[PDB]
Amino acid sequence: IVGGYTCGANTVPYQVSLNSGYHFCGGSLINSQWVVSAAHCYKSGIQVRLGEDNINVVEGNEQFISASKSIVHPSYNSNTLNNDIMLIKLKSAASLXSRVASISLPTSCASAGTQCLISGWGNTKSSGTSYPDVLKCLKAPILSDSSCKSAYPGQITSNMFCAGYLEGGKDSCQGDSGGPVVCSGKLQGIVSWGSGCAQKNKPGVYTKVCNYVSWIKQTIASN
Amino acid sequence: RPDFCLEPPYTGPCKARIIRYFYNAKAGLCQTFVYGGSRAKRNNFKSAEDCMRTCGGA
Ligand SMILES: [Ca+2]
Ligand SMILES: [Ca+2]
Ligand code: NA
Repeated sequence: IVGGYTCGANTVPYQVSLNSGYHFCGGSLINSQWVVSAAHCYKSGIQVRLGEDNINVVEGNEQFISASKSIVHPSYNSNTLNNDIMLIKLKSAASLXSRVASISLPTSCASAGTQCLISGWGNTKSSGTSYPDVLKCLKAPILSDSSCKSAYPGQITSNMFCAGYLEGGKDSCQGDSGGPVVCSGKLQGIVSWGSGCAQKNKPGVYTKVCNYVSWIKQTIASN
Repeated sequence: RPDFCLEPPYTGPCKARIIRYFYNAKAGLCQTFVYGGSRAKRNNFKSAEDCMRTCGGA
């Protein structure tokens, strides 16, 4: 997260870290046994880390649970990045309390201008490299489909949306993928891609979760 | 034809922080870099062994 702030220990209880020997992506806990992340975050031997703040130190509220299943959307396209969503089942049910909690799925899509909370352990620099120990947070608004398409000509599908600030300086970045974009208590987005990070006229692009609610519910229930 | 082993490492547009290997021609060795998760170019390997087998001596 570039241009954000320190969330505070366990203030984003649904935020999880995907670990494959090191942190490589984020994710969102939607129930005691399931996590939503990005399709491009599919990796072998995933271990989901819940209740995390400092990703490099054992603080006492962590729950490390291996992924028992990783279902990438059947229509995911690695070239266009369309349908960039993946569901991860936890090998054992996570112990839910205040520090580890699920985030509700949306009942409807969020409108342009809606303020949301984006979080993750990704790069905090637009130019250069600096990865945080603790979870970072960023308040950013949903941008119009028109502005999103203008920013990324011929790249925005109906399953993507832009969020951030056109002047640059505030955005999600490498290491944040798969993480949450929560608006009014609902998971509206999944950190997906963009042209660099926090660059002027290049807001972050996110998977539109509101288009997959029925698929998520049915897929979870059939696995 | 252009040697893909001589192309600079490509992170891509996706925002994951996946550690991959690329052949650094200037240094003459396979080095690590951050891959974003999709749209990988060919000078991108999952292990140092794969990188050396494919690009060693380039
Ligand atoms: Ca920790
Ligand atoms: Ca290296
Ligand atoms: Na802490």
